Amino acid sequence: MKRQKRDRLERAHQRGYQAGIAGRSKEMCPYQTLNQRSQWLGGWREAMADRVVMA
Amino acid sequence: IKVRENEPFDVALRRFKRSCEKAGVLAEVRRREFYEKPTTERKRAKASAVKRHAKKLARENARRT
Amino acid sequence: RKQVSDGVAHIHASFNNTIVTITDRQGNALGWATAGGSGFRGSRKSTPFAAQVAAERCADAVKEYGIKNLEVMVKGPGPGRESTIRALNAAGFRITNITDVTPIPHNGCRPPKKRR
Amino acid sequence: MRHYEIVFMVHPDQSEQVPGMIERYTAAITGAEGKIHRLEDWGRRQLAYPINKLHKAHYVLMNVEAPQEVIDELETTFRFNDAVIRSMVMRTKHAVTEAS
Amino acid sequence: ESFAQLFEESLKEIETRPGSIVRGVVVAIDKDVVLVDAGLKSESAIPAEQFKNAQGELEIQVGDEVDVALDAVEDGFGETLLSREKAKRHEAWITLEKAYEDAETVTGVINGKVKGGFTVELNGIRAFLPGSLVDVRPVRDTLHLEGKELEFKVIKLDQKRNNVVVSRRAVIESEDPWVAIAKRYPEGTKLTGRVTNLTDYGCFVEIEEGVEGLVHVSEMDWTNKNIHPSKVVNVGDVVEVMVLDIDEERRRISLGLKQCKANPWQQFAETHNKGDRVEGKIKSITDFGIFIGLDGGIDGLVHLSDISWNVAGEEAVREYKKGDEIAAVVLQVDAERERISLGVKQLAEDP
Amino acid sequence: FCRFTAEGVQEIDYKDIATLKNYITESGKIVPSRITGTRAKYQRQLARAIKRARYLSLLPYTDRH
RNA sequence: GCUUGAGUCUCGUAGAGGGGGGUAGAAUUCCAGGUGUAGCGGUGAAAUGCGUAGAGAUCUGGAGGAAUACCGGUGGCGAAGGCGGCCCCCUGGACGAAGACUGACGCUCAGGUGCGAAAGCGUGGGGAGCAAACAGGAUUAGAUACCCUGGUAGUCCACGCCGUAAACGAUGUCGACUUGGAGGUUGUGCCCUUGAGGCGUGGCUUCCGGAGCUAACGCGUUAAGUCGACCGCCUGGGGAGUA
Repeated sequence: MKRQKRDRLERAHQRGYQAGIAGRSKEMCPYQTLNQRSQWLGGWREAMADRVVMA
Repeated sequence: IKVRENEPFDVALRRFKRSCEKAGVLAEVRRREFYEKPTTERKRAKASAVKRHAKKLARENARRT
Repeated sequence: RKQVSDGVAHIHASFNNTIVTITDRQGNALGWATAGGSGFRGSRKSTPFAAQVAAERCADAVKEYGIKNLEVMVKGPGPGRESTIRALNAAGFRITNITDVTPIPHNGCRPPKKRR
Repeated sequence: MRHYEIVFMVHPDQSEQVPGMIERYTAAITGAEGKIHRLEDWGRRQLAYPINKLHKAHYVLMNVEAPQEVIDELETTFRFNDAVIRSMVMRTKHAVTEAS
Repeated sequence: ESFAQLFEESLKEIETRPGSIVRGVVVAIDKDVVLVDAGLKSESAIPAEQFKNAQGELEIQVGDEVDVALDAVEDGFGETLLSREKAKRHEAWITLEKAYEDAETVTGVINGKVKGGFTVELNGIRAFLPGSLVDVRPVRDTLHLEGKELEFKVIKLDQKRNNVVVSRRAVIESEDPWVAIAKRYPEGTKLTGRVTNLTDYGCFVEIEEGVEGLVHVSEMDWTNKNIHPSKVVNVGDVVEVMVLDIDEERRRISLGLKQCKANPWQQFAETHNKGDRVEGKIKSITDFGIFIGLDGGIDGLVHLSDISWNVAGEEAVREYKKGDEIAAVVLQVDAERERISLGVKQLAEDP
Repeated sequence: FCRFTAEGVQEIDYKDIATLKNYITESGKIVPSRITGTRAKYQRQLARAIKRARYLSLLPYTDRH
């Protein structure tokens, strides 16, 4: 029973990456703080390219 | 599309303009005549455009952060 | 075998397969290799890696024509289409220019209805 | 009367008959009480895309004022000629001067 | 009566829209907010950074008067655009006097060309000019004592977009943006541009006479994704930017900003990358195959588990070094592409 | 943005390809009025001029001819 | 009698409004030829299918049909249905500025007449692509289905018929009056067009909201607010828009 994994910083990354790949071209389900919204959108734009490379 | 230039070249410019207009019109035209839902999808797209613009505009008050 | 100098590398890059046809300037083929014939089968054809192995297995078996430099035409909105030209920068060729010959009709014939 | 803005392109290696062609065509218009307002020949220039496996056509701009039956007979004579590739007749309303 | 009507047209007569009439008296100072009252609706929330002069500290106490600017009214609550731009008009007037004077004499000191014209700075502000303007002839101020004192003799100004190249040393010697968009083009012409609004993907620096630039989020710094541009640069500030791309159709000049501390990273690869220089560096997070010392200005991932001692595989760096400690580590490799320096720790005295 | 046809007193002729090539892209496609910022009337006159110049081969349809 | 309602005339203005004719480019398919050889195609995976009789790819030429990328705009025009390449011919309507003219010539309208998406029917052509029916392969416990491979009517044109649609704004037409804001489009007037400028003025249109209304949702000067004229329609659900 221990402490949270990668304290929302690069978990905010992979939430934006999974949400980037599975459609959701909103870019309008992020966090609201800056240090987590910045890389929710960072994972989103890193997921658009990984959508172009596949189907 | 058409990229030819001097020795640093060949990838970024091309995947940019290629990727945008190519993947747009081919991913559109690849099936589905539809005849009816470009009307619905443009109507929903542009109603979502004005709802996003006014929604962010009146959402520019405060957020208690 | 003909001792050609330059060639034109057509890359058909559909969804389910990539085939790579290296021809000459004239437009008649010298050698081709596909993403299906490189051991990858079915769904595995539809990857960029099978396109890369296809561009390798074309870029040799066009060695006997002695091509130093080639253009690259790419047709098709597929999952290859960029790994297969990284695999032609890396295969020992000089890329003259890269074009796009993806056929965009000024809408003519009717597409199929396919999905539900 | 009606105004027209005829631009017709000419097959290139038959372009020495063009000063004859202009004289026959504006002679045909002038033989029916019609004015003329422009004569601008642009010479042999480069086609943007090959028309019948062929580049570099010779363009003639006329921009005449003439009646309808004369302009119709004129357009049929642009049809039934292998020297003329892509004629064009255009709108009415107050014919004009130097363009390029 | 008509006292008030006359009073109104009087007060119309004794104010104007731009930052022209030096009228706002500074009626409260608190770091970091100045505030005036130039006879408008409310009181400006002024930054402190429109009012400190050339070395960082404030210059104006209570009662002091600078005009601000106008033509923008009510964003919810408040009044102005900043008085610092005010200042720009004054600079323009002096430049006009020189052009008007036939010449303008001040001091111009121009060390180098970001984009082909030495940079000249007048008083607080620094401006960029085209390459010829810095020197009258082919003299070149690179051999001159650094940041030398002359004046500026004007060579060239662009009259719409504000770029002015001025004449150092040699005292004796005396529709519209988009057709010819080839001036700042050619690959990397550096520009000095004020940022306007940072749209959480971008920063929107745009200065050169009615254009739009982005510098979006990917460059901006030497970290990619976690950056959030509001933290990293500014709001309303003139910066280092150059074109990197101009698209003729679609009208999107895509500028950049990483063309800076990129050089620092290169120096780190070199400076200490000459051979096998030793470095005193602090580890930050040990990730089971290394220790990740990251001292020396953003140089990223470093020492691997393979050296660490004179035993190879069994070591598990958390057991052997520390958390957050400055160590011996020397360079052993800088890879120019793919941004991997690979330091080591086995270079010590045990065998 | 600005409408250059509104800055003039023009009514768009199809023969000044020096101006019309500022409004085709390098793939032959007509550029939108949200990009160029022309007025809608001169946008319609612009589109008819582009298509007419394409018919007289003063402009290309695509870049694959 | 009168001119405000209505209508006519002189200038323009924009528009996928309609009918007929012609023409252009890209693409799909096929045919002939060249190079070349082991796969292609397809899926969530597969197989049916096509290919050593030379396919798929690539190039040259030709034929034929259909639709008109970009512009494309909660843009435009039309009574509604609806109408998108470009050009010509014939033709309807709307709008505005300044005047002149007629003098209530107006509104609505049961019956009637006309127009009326798609499917379909008849006659004659045409047939690229797509695609009911149909065949086959899958999937499934079954699969007369969704998925795949093919594929005929039909989709197209000319002339007739049918006369229905979630024919929808689920809102009959005409007229008057009643706080605002942000836009789009289209004219026009004045002034410093001296600068994409400022102040008004008409038409059509999109959204948000005020009072008021409504069972609420919501409507809100283009009303579902306040009224007037005329018409159509409703009277529990099923049986039944059936006999």
